[PDB]
Amino acid sequence: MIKVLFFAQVRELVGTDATEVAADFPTVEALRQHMAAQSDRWALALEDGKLLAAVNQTLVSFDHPLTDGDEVAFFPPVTGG
Amino acid sequence: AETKIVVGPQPFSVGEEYPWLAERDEDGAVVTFTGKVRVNALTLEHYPGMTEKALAEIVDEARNRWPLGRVTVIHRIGELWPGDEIVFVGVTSAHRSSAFEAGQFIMDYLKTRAPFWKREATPEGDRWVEARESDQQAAKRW
Ligand SMILES: [Cl-]
Ligand SMILES: [Cl-]
Ligand SMILES: [Cl-]
Repeated sequence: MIKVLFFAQVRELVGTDATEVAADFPTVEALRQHMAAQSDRWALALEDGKLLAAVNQTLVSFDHPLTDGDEVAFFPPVTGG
Repeated sequence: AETKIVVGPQPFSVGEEYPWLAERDEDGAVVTFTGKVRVNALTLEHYPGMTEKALAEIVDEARNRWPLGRVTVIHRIGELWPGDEIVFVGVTSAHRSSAFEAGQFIMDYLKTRAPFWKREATPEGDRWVEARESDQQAAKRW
C-alpha cells in the first residue's frame, strides 16, 4: 500500500497522523486530489497552494510518480530554526 | 569530507562541535552559524524519518556547489525557549567565500525544506509560527 503521513496544521485538520491508501494513483497529485475529495476538512487541509509533499522522505513535485510501498507525506511550509 | 548530522532534543555546544569541524589543516576557513529561538515556549514538531535525510540532502547539494571540508548540521526538536540554541551549521572550505556562501545556502534551504514546524505556546493557546516569505526569497536565489 502507500502510507501517507501528515504534519502540523495539515495533520490537525485531516485528523489523523497517518493513513494507508492503495497504490492506485499515478502521482502525488492524483493522491492529493483523491484524499482531498474525502471530506471538506481533507480538502481544506490538502488544497493549499503552498502545501508540500515528500515521497520516501524527499521533497518532490506533485507530479512525482507513486509506487507501491512509498511513504508520502503532506505538510505545510516549514518553520525550522 | 565527513558530515555530521544530528537532529534531536539535546542541547549542543559550539565549543564541543568546533574542534572536530576545524580539525583538518586543509580546511582553512571555518564558518559557523547558530540560530536561537527568538515569552512563550516554542515546540518544534518534525518529520523524524525525513529531518536527517533532508539536512543531509542539503549538505550534499552544498558539496556539489562548493568545495567543502567537514560539515556539521545540528537541529533541535522539542520544547525550547527564547535564547535557546536551535540550529547549528558548521562548514569548512579552503577559502572564506565558499564557506560563507555554503553556510548561507545551507541555512536558507534548511529554513524552507527541512521538515520542522514551530508552535508557540501563547497565553490563548498553541499557535503555529508563520513561514516567512523572506525565507522563500532567500532560498530561491540559489
Ligand atoms: Cl480533484
Ligand atoms: Cl535567521
Ligand atoms: Cl544569508
